[PDB]
Amino acid sequence: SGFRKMAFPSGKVEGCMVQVTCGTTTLNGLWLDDVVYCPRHVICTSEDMLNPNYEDLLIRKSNHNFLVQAGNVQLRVIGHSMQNCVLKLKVDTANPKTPKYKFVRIQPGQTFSVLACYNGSPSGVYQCAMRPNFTIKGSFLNGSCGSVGFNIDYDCVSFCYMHHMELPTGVHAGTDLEGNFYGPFVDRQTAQAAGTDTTITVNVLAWLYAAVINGDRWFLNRFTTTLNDFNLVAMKYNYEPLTQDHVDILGPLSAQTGIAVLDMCASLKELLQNGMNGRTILGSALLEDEFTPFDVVRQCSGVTFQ
Amino acid sequence: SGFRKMAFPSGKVEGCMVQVTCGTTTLNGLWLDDVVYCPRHVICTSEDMLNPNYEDLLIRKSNHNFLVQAGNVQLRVIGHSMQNCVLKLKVDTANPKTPKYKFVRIQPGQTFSVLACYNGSPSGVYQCAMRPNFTIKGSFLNGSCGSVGFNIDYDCVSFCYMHHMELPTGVHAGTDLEGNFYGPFVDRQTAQAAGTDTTITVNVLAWLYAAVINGDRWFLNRFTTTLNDFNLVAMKYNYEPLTQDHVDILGPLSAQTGIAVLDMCASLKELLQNGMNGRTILGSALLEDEFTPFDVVRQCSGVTFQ
Ligand SMILES: *C(=N)[C@H]1CN(c2ccc(C(F)(F)F)nc2)C(=O)N1c1cncc2ccccc12
Ligand SMILES: *C(=N)[C@H]1CN(c2ccc(C(F)(F)F)nc2)C(=O)N1c1cncc2ccccc12
Repeated sequence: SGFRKMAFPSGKVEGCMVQVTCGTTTLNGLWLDDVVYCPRHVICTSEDMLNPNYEDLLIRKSNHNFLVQAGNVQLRVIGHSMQNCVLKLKVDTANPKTPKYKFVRIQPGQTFSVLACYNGSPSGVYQCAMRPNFTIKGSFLNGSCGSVGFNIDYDCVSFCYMHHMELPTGVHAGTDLEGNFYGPFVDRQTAQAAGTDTTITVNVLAWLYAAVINGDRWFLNRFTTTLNDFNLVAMKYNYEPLTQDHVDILGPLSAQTGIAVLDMCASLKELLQNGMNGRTILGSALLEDEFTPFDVVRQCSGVTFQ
Repeated sequence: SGFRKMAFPSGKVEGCMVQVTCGTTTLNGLWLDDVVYCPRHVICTSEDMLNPNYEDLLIRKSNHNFLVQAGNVQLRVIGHSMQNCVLKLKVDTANPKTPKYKFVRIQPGQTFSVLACYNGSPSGVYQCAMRPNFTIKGSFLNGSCGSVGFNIDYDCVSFCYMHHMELPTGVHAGTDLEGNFYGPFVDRQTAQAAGTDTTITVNVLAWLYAAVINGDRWFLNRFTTTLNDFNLVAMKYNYEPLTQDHVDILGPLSAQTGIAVLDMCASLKELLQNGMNGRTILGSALLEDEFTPFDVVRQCSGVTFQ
C-alpha cells in the first residue's frame, strides 16, 4: 500500500557525472565512453550570453580551456565539437563506469528522473514530467546546468534530458542528449515565453486509478461519458484532450480496478466542475498530473531493474 | 528555483541489496562486509506469524535453509544469528561494493531516503519522514520487506531504517539496523494501533521558509507571537509543540529570508485558524511537514556528496 513520487535508482547515472569548467563557469557534464556532454553555453562569458554566436565562440576555444574533472581525476580533453546546443568534449579515457545506454527524445506528458548535480557531484534525485508546454518544474540552483534526466528500462539507461536554463519565469528548460531543445527555447539570455501550460489528462486519470487501488475512492460516481463529451468539459478547464490512444493505455488499470476508463472520466468531469469539497486524494488536495499510467503500474505492481 | 521532494542518490545503497529466501518467503537483505541483514520474520511460516517464538523457530533453521542471492551470484551462508528483530546471515564473501557506513537511530520528525526493492533489486527511491507516532507513509508492496532507509553525510551512508511490516491500517513500520522497532510495534501478525499522528511543526515552518525563498509568500502577515502563545494554538490543531531547540534550528532560514522565526510562527498560526482560502503554497493546497530545516537548507543551497 501507499503511493509516492518515486524516482529510478540513480546509481548507473552517478558514475557518469563530471565537472566541466570554462573560465569562471563551472557546470556538470555526462561522461559516456570517451565523450563528455554538457551545455554549449559553458563557453559563454557574461557579455556573450545576450546574443552568442556559438560557432564563432567555439572556434576561439582551445582544448585546454576545458577543465574536466571526475572526482580527484583530471580528464584531458582531446577534442571539442558542437551538436546543436550540446558540447561534446572527447577525452583520452573512456569511463570505466559507462552503463548500457540510449539517447531518447520523450513526449510531452512523459516522466523521468532528474539527478541534480553541482560541481559534478550528485545532490539528489527526483521525478519530473515534461510539461505539455515543454518546460519542467524542477529544483535547480546555479551550477546545476548539465544535470540529466533519465529512465531505466530493464538494464538500459535512456537519457532523455539535459538541463540548460532557468527562464526569467522560474521554470526550467533543456535539450535531449543530441542537443535539441524541448519547446521553442534558445540558449541565449533573452525573455522567452513558454506556452500556456495544460494539465496532462491521461496522467490525472492514472493517478485516480492509483487512488482507487489504494482504497481512496470517494470521488467515484455512477455515471459514464463519451470521449467527446468529456473532452468538451476538459478544454474548459485547460486539460489536454483525451484520445483513444490514452484510453487504450489506461486499459490495465481499468482491469485491475473494475472501473471502465470512461467511468473514471465521468468521475474526473465532476471533480473539475464541483471541486473536491475540502477532501483529499492520496494525501493531496489538488489533482496530480505528473504520474503516467506506466508509473502507476510500475509502482502498484513492483517493476524492478538490473 | 523550485522545490521538490528530493531523495539522496541511491548508488552506494544499490550495491548492497540482495535477495533472501526462506521456504516460500522471499524478501530483501542488506549485504555489508560479510553480513546480510534482513527481517527475522523471513523464517516464519504462515502459521508461525500469529504468535512466533523466534528463538525456537531460529533454532530449527539450518544455514542451507537461507538462500541468499546477489545478481547471478549465490552467497553461501556460514552462520545465522538474531539481533533483536533483525536476522544476521554471515556469508563467506565480503561485499566488494561495501561503502563507508554507520547505523543510526533517527528521531521522530527526521527524514530519510527509502530504496524500495523486490527480489533484491532496486525499484525506486523516495524521501520519507519518521512520523511522530513512529510510522512511515511509504510505498511498499509484498516482497518489499528488507528495503532500507538512509541518509548520506559527506561520504558515509547512515542506515536508519529497515522495512518490516504493513499494518492492517495501511501504514508502515520497521526497525533500526540493530533490529529495534521504531514505535510500539512487534513483528507478529496481530492488530497494532499506532498513536495519534501529529504534524511536525518545525518541518512545516521550514517548508514555509522554502516557499518564501522561492517567491511564494502571500501567507506572511505583520504579526509576531510568543512561543507559548503559538503552542497554545498549535495543540488545538494536533501540531507538535515547538521548542527553543526548534527555533534555534530554523535560524539559518530566518537569516536568509529576513523573517524572524516567531514571525513565521505568527503566519502559521493564522493559516491554521483561517485555512488557505483556496490558494496554494509551493504547488500544494495543504501544509507540508515532511521537509526538515536541513532538507530545505540542503536543497536551497546545494549540498552534495562524495
Ligand atoms: C546553470 N548552470 C545556470 C547557467 N544558466 C545559463 C547560462 C547561460 C545561458 C545562455 F543564455 F545560453 F547563455 N543561459 C542560462 C542557467 O540558466 N543556469 C541555471 C539553471 N537552473 C537553475 C538556475 C538557478 C539559478 C541560477 C542559474 C540557474
Ligand atoms: C514484506 N515482505 C511483507 C511481509 N510482511 C510481514 C511478514 C511477517 C510478519 C510477522 F508478523 F512478523 F510475522 N509481519 C509482516 C509484511 O508486512 N510485508 C509487507 C510490507 N510492506 C508492504 C506490504 C504490502 C502488501 C503485503 C505485504 C507487505
